[PDB]
Amino acid sequence: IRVDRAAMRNRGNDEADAALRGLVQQGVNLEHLRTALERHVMQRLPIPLDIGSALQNVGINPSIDLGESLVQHPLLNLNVALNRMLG
Amino acid sequence: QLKRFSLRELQVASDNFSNKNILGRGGFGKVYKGRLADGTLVAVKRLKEERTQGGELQFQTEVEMISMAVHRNLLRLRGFCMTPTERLLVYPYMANGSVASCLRERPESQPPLDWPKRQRIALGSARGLAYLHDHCDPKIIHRDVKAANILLDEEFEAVVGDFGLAKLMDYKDTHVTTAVRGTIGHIAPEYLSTGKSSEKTDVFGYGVMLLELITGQRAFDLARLANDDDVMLLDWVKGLLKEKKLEALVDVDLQGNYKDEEVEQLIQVALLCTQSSPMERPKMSEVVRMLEGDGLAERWEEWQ
Repeated sequence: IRVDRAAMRNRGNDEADAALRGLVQQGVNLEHLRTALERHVMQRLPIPLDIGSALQNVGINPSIDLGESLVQHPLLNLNVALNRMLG
Repeated sequence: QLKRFSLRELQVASDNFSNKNILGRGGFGKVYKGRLADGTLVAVKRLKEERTQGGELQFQTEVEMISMAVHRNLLRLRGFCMTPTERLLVYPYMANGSVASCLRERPESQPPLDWPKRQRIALGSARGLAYLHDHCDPKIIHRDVKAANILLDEEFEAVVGDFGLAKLMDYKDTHVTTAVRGTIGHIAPEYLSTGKSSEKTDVFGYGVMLLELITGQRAFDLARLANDDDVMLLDWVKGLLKEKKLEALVDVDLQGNYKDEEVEQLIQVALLCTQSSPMERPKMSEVVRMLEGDGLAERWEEWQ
């Protein structure tokens, strides 16, 4: 069973956009959000409970707890989807 | 052809995967020490029993990568095993385990990793990467450069190890669009934000690896400390280098057995490698020349 890297990548981009759509739907502060996501993904800064729920609401589970090697993660996919939307 | 092992062969090599033989653990699965029929030592990577797509993508990638890179500083996949229920990869045994395994996560009372041995790792592992970037066609971005993926043989020669997350890139491209994959803290800021990687993400990952090598700690441990001062890890390290508070950084376990000038130069390579600007970030071959002797002071001056 050959795995399709493009499909996998497409799905993550899609689950992320569907997730971003919801966050825009729920009036979430987005230029706000870039920051919590950026500081979390680089500095492993602990994610705000404020927004943990907001993400959990959108189905995105906080948080990248592992120091293991990630083939993918919803948070990383989302962070990319954000920056696309805000230059 | 790549050697296809039977599950039984590896069962026997490993003592039916006895806990006595485990070298490493993770969500990915387990790594057992083994001995083949002909007394060849090997490390067998048994993937977890759950057939998720992450592991599968990694398994296929490591297998395909076998004939695309050969170099004394790259771990070479000796074989695989694929039963319905099982995914296994087989490697040459590395007597001295991962660099990370020697760095304070090291068990019990294992002898500290001497400083000159850390400089050798920095060099050897830099050669492996330089090779992946400059002399492979297409270019290979490893995408998971970190202390855990650098293995040491009985002479403590460095071998870069895991190609599950590797990415082929057209030799002529400046970037390739791909999902963000890797280890948090070793992924480059531009890659994180755009999903467009290049060899320069590897350089960034290497730079952080060196912090692990100098500090004796995981990139995660370091992050917490930088925050305590409410500063970003890189501004923190840069700040300590500039204020000569280097004692605060260096692996305490090294005691003091190291030349203060050597360590600093290594930190400098680290910082040059982790610049937010990919184009200012040195090529991995420049890093190799730098570590060998040539060009550091100048490139570090062009820093400020």
